[PDB]
Amino acid sequence: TLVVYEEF
Amino acid sequence: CSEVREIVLSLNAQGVYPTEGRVCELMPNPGCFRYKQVRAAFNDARREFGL
Amino acid sequence: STGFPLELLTRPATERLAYFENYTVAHPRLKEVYEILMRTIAEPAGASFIFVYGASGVGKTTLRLRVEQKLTELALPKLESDRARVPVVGIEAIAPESRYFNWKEYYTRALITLEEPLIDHKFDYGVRGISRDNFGKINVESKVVAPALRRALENALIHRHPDVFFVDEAQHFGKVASGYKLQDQLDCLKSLANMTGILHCLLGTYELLTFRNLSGQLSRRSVDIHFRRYCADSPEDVQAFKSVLLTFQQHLPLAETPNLVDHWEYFYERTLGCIGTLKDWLKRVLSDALDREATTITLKDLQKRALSVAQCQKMFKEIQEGERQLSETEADVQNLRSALGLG
Amino acid sequence: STGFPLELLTRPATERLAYFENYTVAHPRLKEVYEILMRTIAEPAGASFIFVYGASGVGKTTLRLRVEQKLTELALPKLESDRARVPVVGIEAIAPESRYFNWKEYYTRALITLEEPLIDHKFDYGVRGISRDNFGKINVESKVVAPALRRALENALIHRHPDVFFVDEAQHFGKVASGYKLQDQLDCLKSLANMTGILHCLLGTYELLTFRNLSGQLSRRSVDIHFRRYCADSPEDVQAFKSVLLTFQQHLPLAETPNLVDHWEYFYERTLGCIGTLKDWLKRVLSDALDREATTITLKDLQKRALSVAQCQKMFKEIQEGERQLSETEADVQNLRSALGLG
Ligand SMILES: Nc1ncnc2c1ncn2[C@@H]1O[C@H](COP(=O)(O)OP(=O)(O)OP(=O)(O)O)[C@@H](O)[C@H]1O
Ligand SMILES: Nc1ncnc2c1ncn2[C@@H]1O[C@H](COP(=O)(O)OP(=O)(O)OP(=O)(O)O)[C@@H](O)[C@H]1O
Ligand SMILES: [Mg+2]
Ligand SMILES: [Mg+2]
Repeated sequence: TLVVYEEF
Repeated sequence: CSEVREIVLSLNAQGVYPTEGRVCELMPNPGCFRYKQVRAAFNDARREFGL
Repeated sequence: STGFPLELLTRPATERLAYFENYTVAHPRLKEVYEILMRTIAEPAGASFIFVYGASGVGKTTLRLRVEQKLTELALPKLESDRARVPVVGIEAIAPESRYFNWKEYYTRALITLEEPLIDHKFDYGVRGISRDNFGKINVESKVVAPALRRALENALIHRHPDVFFVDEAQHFGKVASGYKLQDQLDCLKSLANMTGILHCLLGTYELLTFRNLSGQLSRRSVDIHFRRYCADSPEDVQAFKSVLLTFQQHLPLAETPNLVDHWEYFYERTLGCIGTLKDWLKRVLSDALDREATTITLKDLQKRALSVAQCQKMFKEIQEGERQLSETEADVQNLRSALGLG
Repeated sequence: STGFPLELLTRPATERLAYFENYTVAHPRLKEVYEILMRTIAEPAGASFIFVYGASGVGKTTLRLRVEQKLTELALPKLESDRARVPVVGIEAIAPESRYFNWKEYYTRALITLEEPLIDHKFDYGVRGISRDNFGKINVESKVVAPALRRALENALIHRHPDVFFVDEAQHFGKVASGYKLQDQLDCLKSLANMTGILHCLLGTYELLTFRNLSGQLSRRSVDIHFRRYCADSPEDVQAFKSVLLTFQQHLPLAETPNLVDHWEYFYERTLGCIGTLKDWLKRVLSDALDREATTITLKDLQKRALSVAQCQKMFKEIQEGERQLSETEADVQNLRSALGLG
């Protein structure tokens, strides 16, 4: 499963 | 002599070192210091404020 | 959603490029580093230095920018009432054009960047030759020798009390002559920081590792942080690289999203796991695509804008010589225990 | 009771953080060193300098603060009959930016800190170029030649006649050019102490040990005072470390009691027995816990804000060198006896 990060 | 006194006072108030040349440069007749009392007054003011 | 808004599909190339450039991602490495730096900033507890080591292009400067931005909202509500205070200040060291470092220029630049809050505020530095002209630019005479500038900077730093003094590109402090020692330069910096009571955060490449553990004082006096890259030798770093590639792919303002997950290997070849290098490569290739008017991204445009072989060779050599000195092993812990006698 | 007051539980976190910050424990080594330093300051018996060695974070600066406030408090009741005298002056030297240690800047800093309180009067050092200002701070011109500044400081020190000249971070006196023996550097202050009658108490780390015995004339008027950590070889020092750990833990503003007593070894290796390091580490952990509202302090919360093993090894090497330098055995007494001829 590939995770999706948020904006810093 | 008074005018020299306020000149050195204001010059030190702004922050510059009040020297003979700087005081002369902002006084209309910068040759009066040949008088044996005007230079004495300037030196006395400098000593009073600590030079 | 999880990517760029669809409205950006009707704009010019400049808007897409600006949106992508003003887009910063939060990988777990950056998240942990940001959290511990924020916690250290909150309460240094007698720490004079926070050295920030990391590979060139890992994200040091963006982390510093976000830190100052955060410091500016943790202060603004408390800056509505209080005044004569700045949240955070920064400066970048000047590489000297002579054989030796110019400390006088450092002091002058620090005084220039520190003291410009508002024309209304006035304060006497006690040094003859420092004033503010009619244009509101702090001017320093050419004859003010280094100790006088140091005293003026000390007074200004005490008056202003920033939460931290950021010194980026700190390795330039090492440009010294034969007899000059690095401990002397770091001791001058430590004396400044301790006398003004302002925490100093030095950021730079692994060359700044020459300023680490010099003396016992400079040593205790220090919280060393490390902005490590992602390494292919661990599954977690590889997976995080793939995930950041996926989120970049979904945040590339194009009608068709390119598949950058499968091309991670070559990616890691030219980026060394550094997210900043990856971002600059991606933004370059996006500018290329939007100039050529290409809907998606292909490998040829990736190879037309990647770094050279020798550049990556030297980068990885420096990175290896850096990480070799910033690793903790149980053998060192037991060695210290035995030397102290705790074992 | 013997711990933190319960009413601090409803207080804001800033109050608890500050309260632990200014909280002090009179651990036995600090007590003994304060006693000997006070007794040596009270009368100098011709002594020109007192060397107070120690590691980084031992508590030299807290020592100086306590001693200075004490001398001020004793001098306050008697400062009405005899004015024109300062009880104690406290300075810390500047690490030079040039190769040479700037003597003129040392003299300038000393005269300001000496004469900078009220306008009780004046002294008129009789040296031109030195004065105060409308803001009340003494300002001297860059044209005042260093012998003139020395004479002005001489007259000011003979008037003020302070009990002691505090000089923290005195190891910075060693930063001298090549071919210039540290002897003459110490004799520069020796002449000042001899023709002003003021004893100069120099603190600092073990790097000051290069100033110990240069000439017999220097060593005769000197008092050696050594701040030492808690060595792990004897169990009395281990019990002292345990007891101060209890004292520190007892006044931690925590809802539940963090049993830090069990892991005394981990505290020891990350602190090296220098109580300042433990104070800073516990303060960092307290700040993090108050941010996270933690009911107790656990092991991970202790190991995030702990010193790196490399810094610990470097400072420990410095400590071992210093303890080797400041070691006296009966054998040395026997050698002195045999050399004199008393045998
Ligand atoms: N997490 C990130 N998300 C998006 N862009 C990033 C991120 N980190 C870095 N960048 C981008 O990478 C580029 C260069 O990185 P950065 O300025 O942070 O360099 P640095 O790590 O401080 O390195 P150097 O020591 O070489 O100056 C910038 O365009 C910056 O916006
Ligand atoms: N008895 C004590 N109780 C509590 N905290 C203490 C005590 N002694 C020292 N400390 C802590 O140690 C910290 C650092 O100690 P101090 O500044 O005296 O070190 P130093 O040995 O003079 O350092 P340096 O060698 O780096 O100049 C203080 O800020 C204080 O928090
Ligand atoms: Mg940079
Ligand atoms: Mg100190």
